[PDB]
Parts: sequence; structure tokens; C-alpha cells
Amino acid sequence: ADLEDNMETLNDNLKVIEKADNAAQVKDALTKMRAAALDAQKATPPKLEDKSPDSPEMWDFRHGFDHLVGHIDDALKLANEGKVKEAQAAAEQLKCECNACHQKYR
Ligand code: HEC
Ligand SMILES: [Fe+3]
Repeated sequence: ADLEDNMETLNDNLKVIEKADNAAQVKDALTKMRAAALDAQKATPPKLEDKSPDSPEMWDFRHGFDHLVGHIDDALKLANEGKVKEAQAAAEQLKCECNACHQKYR
């Protein structure tokens, strides 16, 4: 999918998590978020469309998704072990990282 769709999916699955009732629901939502984040990593953001694929901006962009996924991964662990409330908190606080990349490249 293209970058905007993947970003909508992250934003929407965050909403799924915020109102989820059990760890299985949070697990599936974080799973779809992880895939979308790595899919978004393969795109080129409009602001960087005419930079080299190997530019420092493009690698800071791509590395942001690695960093996001690392936090999703530990949130996923919590949900895998039944910690609904902690995984929800871990998930909602991803917004800090969302906003940090947005300030630079959105
Ligand atoms: C950089 C590594 C990013 C991270 C991490 C997140 N986002 Fe993002 N976002 C990024 C860019 C470069 C853009 C612009 C996309 C474009 O094509 O113009 C966006 C945009 C969004 C949007 C708007 C989507 C749209 O319809 O135009 C949303 C709703 C959004 N981003 C949400 C979002 C969330 C919830 C994130 C954390 C889970 C997140 N983003 C991370 C770059 C990056
Ligand atoms: Fe970790």
C-alpha cells in the first residue's frame, strides 16, 4: 500500500487498541500496525520525493520505522503474555514517536 494508506492504518489501529477489551484484540491490531510500519518504510515521503534514495533524510525516515517497530515489538510481547493494560499504554504512547517523525518529514 502507499504511504498515506499505511499511515491511516497506524492511526486507525491505535483507535482499535484504545477501546479494545482483551489482549487478543490488542495483539491483532499491533500486528497490523507492525506490517503497515514496515510497508511505509518502503515508500518515499512526498517531501523527500526528489532526494536520493540513499540521502541522510531518507535513511532517518526509514530508521524511524525500525525504531517504531522495536517499540511495537515489546508492546506485542506484553499483549502476547496477557498484559492488556500495559500493551494499551505502550501502544497509545507510540504517538510520541509518530509525532517526532511527522515534525521532520510529514
Ligand atoms: C516517519 C518514520 C513516520 C512515523 C514513525 C510515523 N509517521 Fe505518520 N507520516 C509520516 C509522513 C512522511 C507522512 C506524510 C504522508 C504523505 O503522503 O503526505 C505521514 C502522515 C500521517 C498521517 C496523514 C495520512 C494522510 O491521509 O495523509 C497520519 C494519520 C499519520 N501519519 C499517522 C501516524 C501514526 C498514528 C503513527 C504512529 C503509529 C505514525 N504516523 C508514525 C511519517 C511517519
Ligand atoms: Fe526492545
